[PDB]
Amino acid sequence: AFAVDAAKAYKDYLASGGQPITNCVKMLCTHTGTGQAITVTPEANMDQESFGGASCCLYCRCHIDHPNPKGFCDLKGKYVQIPTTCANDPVGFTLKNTVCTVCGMWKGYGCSCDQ
Amino acid sequence: SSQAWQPGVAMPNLYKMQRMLLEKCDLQNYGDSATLPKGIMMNVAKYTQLCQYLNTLTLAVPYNMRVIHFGAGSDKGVAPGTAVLRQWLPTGTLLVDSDLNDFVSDADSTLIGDCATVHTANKWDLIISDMYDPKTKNVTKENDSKEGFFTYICGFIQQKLALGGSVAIKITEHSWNADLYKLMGHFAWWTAFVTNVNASSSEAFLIGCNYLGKPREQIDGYVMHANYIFWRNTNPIQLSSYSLFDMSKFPLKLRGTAVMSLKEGQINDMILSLLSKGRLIIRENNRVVISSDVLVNN
Ligand SMILES: Nc1ncnc2c1ncn2[C@@H]1O[C@H](CSCc2cccc(C(=O)O)c2)[C@@H](O)[C@H]1O
Ligand SMILES: [Zn+2]
Ligand SMILES: [Zn+2]
Repeated sequence: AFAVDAAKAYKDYLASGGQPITNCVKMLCTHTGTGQAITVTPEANMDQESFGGASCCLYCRCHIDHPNPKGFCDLKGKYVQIPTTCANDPVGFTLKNTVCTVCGMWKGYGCSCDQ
Repeated sequence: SSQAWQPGVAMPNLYKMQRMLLEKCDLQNYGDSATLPKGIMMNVAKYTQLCQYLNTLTLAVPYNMRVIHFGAGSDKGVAPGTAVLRQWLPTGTLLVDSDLNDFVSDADSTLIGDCATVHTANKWDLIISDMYDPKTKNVTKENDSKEGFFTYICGFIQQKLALGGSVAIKITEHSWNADLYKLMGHFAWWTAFVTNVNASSSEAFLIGCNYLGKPREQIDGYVMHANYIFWRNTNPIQLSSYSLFDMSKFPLKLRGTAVMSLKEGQINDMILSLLSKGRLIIRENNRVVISSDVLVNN
């Protein structure tokens, strides 16, 4: 029944005032992209930065198993768009947020499916 | 220096034709730094400019292109250069990377260990290497041709680079190999390319463009490295990040370059001419299979 809960540990570390995981790989791009959350090439819009996906994945970066049967990672090999105001902590952002499954934007950071 | 808006500077052909003696590299702009865009790492900027320059060459770009990237790890435990290569290469390109030390990567597959342990069943369309041993920067001893991973790279090119394929292999004043320069004469064209963001360093990428599998030109690698240092010593390059701000035409154009299997007897002058223009890749098109040798002991 025991499982390490790294997501909870990082969130609690952040809340206690710890400095976010660094050296996430920020890409050069046009910043005229679709703004969707996780894409095959950088798609940052004017309000986002694009990062190499593996470098923003808590499980990749901490060398721990991914939390699903398959152990699959949906960031590695892709690019993740982070709102520029949140780009100081890309790992925390991806952990704490959800991608809208119909439009592909971050819920609350681009998804307008509910207005 | 209208060069400041380029991604970097390639060694001019006349410098390749000299017969200079090797001297110490003394760069006028040593210790100067380019101002990188906010939050961008040097290695992202450097690989972006390398790829921008490769966009100007006659690279063969087949469907299911195969690219291998040596020296892809960082002391940060991530792979910025691999992330730029994956951004640059057409979607669906198979990208493998490798480093002595463990790291987290966006490549399709990653091998950890000395490059000499790496073996592949298949041939490759493009080989990128950033391998570098800082112990070579010993200004107090003679600067002779280095072996180590350069010996592996020379063999890997000769055995596992598809005809028509290309390479970009990092060198410095002290990290270089004479046989690798000689191998540049086995491509349709070659150069030493200096990125504008890192122009204060004796680093360059030795680029072989369209592999022919035989000497087109006989190059003395000791002379050619001396020629390279002479060029760098007499041509200060203005540090520049300008090209990083225009990424609208960054992605490598998927050219759908033909891939053919051909045995050594069928590579005629007409085939060699297609290879030389970036219009043909010669290799099998089976599955990509790789491995790392593990030494077992106690
Ligand atoms: N024989 C090999 N087999 C596989 N991998 C190899 C091999 N030799 C080197 N490497 C790998 O290539 C990269 C070379 S950089 C080292 C460096 C020097 C100065 C400054 C910096 C910096 O950036 O601060 C970095 C490293 O990752 C290194 O492990
Ligand atoms: Zn991951
Ligand atoms: Zn939505």
